[PDB]
Amino acid sequence: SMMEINNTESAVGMERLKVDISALTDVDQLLFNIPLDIQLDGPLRNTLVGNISRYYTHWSGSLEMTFMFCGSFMAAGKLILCYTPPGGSCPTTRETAML
Amino acid sequence: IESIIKTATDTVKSEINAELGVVPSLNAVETGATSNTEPEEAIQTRTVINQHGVSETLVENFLSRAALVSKRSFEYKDHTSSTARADKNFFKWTINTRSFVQLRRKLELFTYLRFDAEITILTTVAVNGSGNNTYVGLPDLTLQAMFVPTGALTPEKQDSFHWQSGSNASVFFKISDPPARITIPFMCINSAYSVFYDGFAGFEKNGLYGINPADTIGNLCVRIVNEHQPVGFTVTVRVYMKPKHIKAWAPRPPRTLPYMSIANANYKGKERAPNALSAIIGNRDSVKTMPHNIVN
Amino acid sequence: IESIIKTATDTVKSEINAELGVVPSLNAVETGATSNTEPEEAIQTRTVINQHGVSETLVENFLSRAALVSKRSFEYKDHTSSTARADKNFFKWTINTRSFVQLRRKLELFTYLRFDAEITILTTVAVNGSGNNTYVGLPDLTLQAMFVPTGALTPEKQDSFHWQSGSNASVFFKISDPPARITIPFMCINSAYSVFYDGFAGFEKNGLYGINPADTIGNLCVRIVNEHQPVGFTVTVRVYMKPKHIKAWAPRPPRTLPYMSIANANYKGKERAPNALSAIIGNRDSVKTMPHNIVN
Amino acid sequence: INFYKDSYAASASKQDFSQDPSKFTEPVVEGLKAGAPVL
Amino acid sequence: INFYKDSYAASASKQDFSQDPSKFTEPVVEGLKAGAPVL
Amino acid sequence: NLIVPSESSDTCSLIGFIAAKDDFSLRLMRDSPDIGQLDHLHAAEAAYQ
Amino acid sequence: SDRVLQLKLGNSAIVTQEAANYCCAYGEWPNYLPDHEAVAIDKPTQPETATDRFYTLKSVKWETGSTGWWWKLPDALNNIGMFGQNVQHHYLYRSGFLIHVQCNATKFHQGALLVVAIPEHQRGAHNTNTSPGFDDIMKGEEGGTFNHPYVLDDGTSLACATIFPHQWINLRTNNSATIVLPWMNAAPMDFPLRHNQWTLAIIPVVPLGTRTTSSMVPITVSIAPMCCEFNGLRHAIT
Amino acid sequence: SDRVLQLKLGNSAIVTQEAANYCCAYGEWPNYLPDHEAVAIDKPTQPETATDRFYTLKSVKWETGSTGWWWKLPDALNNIGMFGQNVQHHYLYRSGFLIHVQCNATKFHQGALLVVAIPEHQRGAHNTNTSPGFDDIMKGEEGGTFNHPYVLDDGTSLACATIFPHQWINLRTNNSATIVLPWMNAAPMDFPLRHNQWTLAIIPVVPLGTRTTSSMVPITVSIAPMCCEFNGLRHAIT
Repeated sequence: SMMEINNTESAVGMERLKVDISALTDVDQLLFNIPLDIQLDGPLRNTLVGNISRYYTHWSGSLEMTFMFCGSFMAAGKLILCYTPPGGSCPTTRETAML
Repeated sequence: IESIIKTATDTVKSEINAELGVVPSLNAVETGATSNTEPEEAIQTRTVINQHGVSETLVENFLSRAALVSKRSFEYKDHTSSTARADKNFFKWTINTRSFVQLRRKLELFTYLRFDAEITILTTVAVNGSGNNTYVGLPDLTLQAMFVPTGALTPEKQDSFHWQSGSNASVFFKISDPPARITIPFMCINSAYSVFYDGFAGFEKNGLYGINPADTIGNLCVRIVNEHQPVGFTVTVRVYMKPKHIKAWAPRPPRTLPYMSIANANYKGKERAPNALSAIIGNRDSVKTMPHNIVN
Repeated sequence: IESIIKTATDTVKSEINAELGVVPSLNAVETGATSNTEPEEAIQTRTVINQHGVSETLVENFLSRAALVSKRSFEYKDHTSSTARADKNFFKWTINTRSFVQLRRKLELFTYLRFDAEITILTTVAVNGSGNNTYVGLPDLTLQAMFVPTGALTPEKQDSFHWQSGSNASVFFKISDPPARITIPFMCINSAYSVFYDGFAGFEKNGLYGINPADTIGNLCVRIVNEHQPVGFTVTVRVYMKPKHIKAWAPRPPRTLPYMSIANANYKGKERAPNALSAIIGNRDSVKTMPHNIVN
Repeated sequence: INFYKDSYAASASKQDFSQDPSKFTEPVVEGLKAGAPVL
Repeated sequence: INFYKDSYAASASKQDFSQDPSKFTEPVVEGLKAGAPVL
Repeated sequence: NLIVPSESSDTCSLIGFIAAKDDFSLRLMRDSPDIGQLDHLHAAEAAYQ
Repeated sequence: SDRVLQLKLGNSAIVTQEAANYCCAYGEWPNYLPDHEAVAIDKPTQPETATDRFYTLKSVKWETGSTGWWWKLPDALNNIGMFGQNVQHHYLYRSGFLIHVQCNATKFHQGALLVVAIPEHQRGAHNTNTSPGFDDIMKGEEGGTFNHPYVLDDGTSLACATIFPHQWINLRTNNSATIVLPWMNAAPMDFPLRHNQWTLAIIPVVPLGTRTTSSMVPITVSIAPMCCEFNGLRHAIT
Repeated sequence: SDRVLQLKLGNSAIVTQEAANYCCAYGEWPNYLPDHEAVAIDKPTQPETATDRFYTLKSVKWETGSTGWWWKLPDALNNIGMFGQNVQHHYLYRSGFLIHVQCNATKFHQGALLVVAIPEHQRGAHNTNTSPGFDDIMKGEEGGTFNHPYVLDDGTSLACATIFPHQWINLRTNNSATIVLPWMNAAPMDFPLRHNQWTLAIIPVVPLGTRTTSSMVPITVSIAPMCCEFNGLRHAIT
């Protein structure tokens, strides 16, 4: 089910369900990040997994995040998506997140 | 494929993959299918024998919990001067599962439900305030709960002859006894209750939208059998329902905005996020902001 | 070596020993092993068939005894003018086994424990003093005890809608009934509770030392279902816990100095021996003084 | 323990471990082979 | 007497008479023979 | 980088989805914090009339 | 026979000619986490000789008024060599230990040290209700000293500390102690930076004494992680 | 079929939908050092997933006047993650590589990059008799740029650079190149801080060109060490 990654002010309704990406003039730039907790309020809360899991207290197992690109056919690009196991701060640079 | 699942699936160890023409991490959301990418194909895994059980998420266990469905307080006293709208030592309740939001939301996670309903009735009593300014004690009253099918004749007064219950099922219980309990069978005229009904239950155009009376379990008429005492009391009756022998069909998106009425799915939302009409999830500063970032 | 032991070991008769190179009475404490000297090798013994059972020292029997873990007294009355900190006809308790020292010390004899917890709730009531100067009687109130997992939403008032308990386990019981009883399973996210935890349960440096919330059983919210009477009462609820199906690991030195807090193992000791910081055992005049010498 | 004469009076039935998640996760006429491109 | 459906509801289990005190009394790699010098 | 021609839109959207795998499991059911009420819903009283 | 011993792990070796057997905690030996107890599904890294080797800590001086010393594991090793690097680069850690304590003196010296490995040594504070802070517990390589060894700094008794895996260094008898510790935890793996499975304590029950010419008498600790494995690779925390 | 490819090593994965096969240098695949070729006798450490994984370097900007870029291995990775830590803590190193170069554009863009792995790319200096210095050769992660790509900065020819293992990124055809490099050295192992076995060179033979709206066109390099092993453990140099 759809994640509400764009859970920010100035994003109203359906706009909160998509993330806008534009051309950049600097390399290795961060686009967005997603917090972890399927318990607290966040982009994962109002999903099937999140809604059902919040009826329970303990959880285990692997998750999957699937991203669909909705640009034009002529649009091209490469992204890198990173999961960082806990312990430190959320990475802010590609060279750290790619580890 | 249909199969018996008792524990979470195991993990198999995996090696390096450099195969041309094989891209398990790529998917096509447009088809409507959920991604079939496995952890073994995304990363190098080890072998894990998973013994975690899945029994607590069974639909039966998920729904077969006694939840409060009705709570009615009324005065047990001499009602000669009581107004017309007051409950004069008895009350009637059209049974519904939409008045208390926890059970309602859990049930509305599904489109169709078939179950029997275990009903538990718990009674409490208190000495009335604003009447006598003293406490004397609590009586061990006898109450009668009669099941009257939807639309049928209901008693009009505490000593009405309708309470003779020649055919209606009636249960007599004391306050000092453990809470009364009876099982009502799955009584729908259809093979399953319609949790949501996109239609009108009348052949004319003035019928109620979204309300199918075939899904209304019935009517509960509760009276105090004892005649009134010289002093007044407040009696509170709570009715709890537990589904059992449950079959469920077509799961649905969970309710997000607060409920407004028991008669419809009307929505307004909270004033601001979370659970607002324009914002369900609480806001963060930006898509690059980590709300609970660990900083050492 | 692992073996089944049901009785204390027997004694075999022994003879005079004058063997060169054999010194069973000598040992080497430095290796960390306990001396293996047997009575047969130290003195001349007879044959004794020992029938003394060892069942009462089984860990299960040692720990599976109902011990008081919580005791809360609160006023059952109209709390319109009650202060914020007062328990207004209900209370909440974060479950812990560290408030009463007998069970706490017994549990702390071990490093790791795995058990289910039988919980027994006993309620008593008294007519309030400093209110009315009279006795009228004791009501047979109905109470509700709801299990709320650690950190989850707890009711804010006696008539809060959170008491509807759509999914939380709730038990309703009367004062006149025998004490309520329910079994809570071993619910730790690990394979065993950590009786002692040498670490911090947070990813930052401000977390609580020695407190692992994974070992907190949960929250008990107890309310009086009945609305308040015109007079006030004092209601006392006692919660007793009995471990069962117990497995124990790594026994530890027993606590000697008196406990100071439920949140840590801080110590001060008594003013003087016994159980003082500088002297655990009570003093005698000298190492040559026999305290209870028999003199005839 | 069920001495009642009506079967619907019985206790809850918590022994149905059968699942078929594919009716919600993969409701497509053509099954998707793992690794191969979907389209 | 246990008519509950969950096994953890059962009464206490006081029938495990197995012991291994050597894991605390003799946790040494080389066993100590009786009578002979330890060192 | 995101590289598009002149006639294509210069901003493109991603939609993110999350799901659990078949190694996922849950324990210790509790009342969901996602729903609640501070008063009776509309027409709930009418059930008693 | 039982007095001489050589321990060889990785590129490191230790020889003692005055040992007194050696202790395997609870009769157990360290091992890798089996598949039927594993939880984390990512393939772990097992550096073997790079991390399973003896690291020698800074020696401490045995004085007349010494109360005792303690080191918490894996905290004491978390910034040392490849073990420290793997700890810093991974979320999850698992290993046992091989501890070798060394203290030699002359035949005219006397003294007895209890060398005990305490699992989950949750320390308490003295004469206050405030729990010990982060800096009180996490001393790293340097370790700490016992405030009240008589009560093991936790309200218990030193006299009953022999219930834990332990040896003695009695100067007239032996000059070293050796303890093998398996993985000891409620969970199969743990975050090494916030939880300490073991605490090595060296307590001078019988104080050092002699009438010969005084010399510095150090106590040296060498710890070798065993069957190390790490999970959840990411950037270094440090 | 031959245009889509997924590479999975350790905890890292890369997917490309516009590949053109991939090149195995000299028809060889990386492998650990066998006993019949080994020289160092100490037991090596083989971190596996901790070091055999994709590390992504900083992207470079493909401009009209770009002459080309180069990175020297293992120098470019010597300070990155667990591979860098193992390199710093060990005297001897051995591994192969898996190189994935990424560059996408639109169907209105044109351009051709030669992506070539040069063994022992001994660089020369221009118009001087002085040999190149240490700082000229060892650029680390950032790499360098070709002064005279026409002669490969060594007096040879770019035209004959196809004798080395190589691919092309032709923007109308493909958006990525993949090269698998085995261990390539006269010795079974080497000191990673003073000798570079391979040099990855990306040279724009056909310059980037289009008449559509201009956008930044980066080139990104991801390198995964393969079959890593290290010998001669000691303190870190760094």
